[PDB]
Amino acid sequence: VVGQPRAFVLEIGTEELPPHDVIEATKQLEKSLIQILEKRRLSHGKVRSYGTPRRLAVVVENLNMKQMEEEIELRGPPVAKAFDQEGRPTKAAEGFCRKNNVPIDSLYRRTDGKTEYIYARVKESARFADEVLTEDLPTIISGISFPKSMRWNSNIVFSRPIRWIFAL
Amino acid sequence: TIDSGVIDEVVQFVTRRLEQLLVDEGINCEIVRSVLIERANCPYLASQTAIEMEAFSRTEDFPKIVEAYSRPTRIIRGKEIGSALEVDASVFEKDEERALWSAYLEVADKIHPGVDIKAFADASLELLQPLEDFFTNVFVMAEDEKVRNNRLALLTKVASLPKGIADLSVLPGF
RNA sequence: GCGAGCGUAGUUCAAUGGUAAAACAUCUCCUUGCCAAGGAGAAGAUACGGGUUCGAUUCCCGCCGCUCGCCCC
Repeated sequence: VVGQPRAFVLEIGTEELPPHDVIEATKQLEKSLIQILEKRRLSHGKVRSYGTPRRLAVVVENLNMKQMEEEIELRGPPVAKAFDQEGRPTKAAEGFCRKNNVPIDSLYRRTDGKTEYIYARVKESARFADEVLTEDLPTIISGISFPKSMRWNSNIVFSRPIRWIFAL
Repeated sequence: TIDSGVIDEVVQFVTRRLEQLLVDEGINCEIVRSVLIERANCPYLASQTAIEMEAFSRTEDFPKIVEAYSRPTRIIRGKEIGSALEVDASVFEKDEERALWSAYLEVADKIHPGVDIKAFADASLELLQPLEDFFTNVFVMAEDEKVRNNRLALLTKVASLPKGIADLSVLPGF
């Protein structure tokens, strides 16, 4: 069910970090995070990051509970290739239809380039704006890099051991 | 004992660092890249020449001089038979080439390797006008060996004036 | 040996599961003849091999060579 945009807090509580790594990490995190939600068509507000020798917090305000369910026009094969002079459309048209699960009548012609185009309208599969973060955060956290690193109980590279994660 | 290659290597390294320093205050890369291939000996001279030539390049007349000075340069490459001799006043053709040679002799007095660029274009502007008439009315095509050699030598010595001030190859206008 | 990054006209570079784009250099030509200056065209390419799909410069794997750490020093 749809609600209202509420705050989003991410904290990675580690042990003591060098004075010349908090500055780098608090930027590498926020700059790369204000991009993923744009990739996943999320709507945020004022994003700000904070650093401390024991935590690297990022606060994003007014994050919606849903994605923007909108239709997008794809770009299929050239019209000449997919449609013959006479008869039924060639194998490319049916392959496109069965790939995107759309009726044949939905195809329309728009003029661009030498061969004009073949175009179709498809949905975007709006999720619940929480599974996306669940599946994406393990990459945004692990995308940080440092000049020096170590391991404590696994094969994960980080500047200092991580002791807790507070993602709300 | 150190061979003579190490000193050249060090000079090249210092020149490459000087270029990096000079491109740090907003100087165009193609300008310093052209100045430093000829003024790399004294760093202060290079720094005071490349900081001023860029400022002069906005006089709206800079492309005119760039086009004219080295329009002759692109024919030099190829045949080198004309480098054997120099100019003379015996086999000279109609008064167009004589006027161009006189203008060249007049302008060569103010151009020496110890000059700066302040009066460079102001003295080179007078040479441009006879150049068009020359290239349009002499037919520098090599039909006679003597006249071809003489014309090639005259053209090379005309185009060799900036040898000592700056080069016009890495020039953007080209 | 052990990791990463790579590979597109001669050089520099565009894009994404689908008829390969642009500058520059070369060439063919139209201006009065040779360079400059205006125009038109031509040719020019995905390092290599395989797999799947109707179809990959794009996804997976093998190899070639380059660049950087580590190994050695």
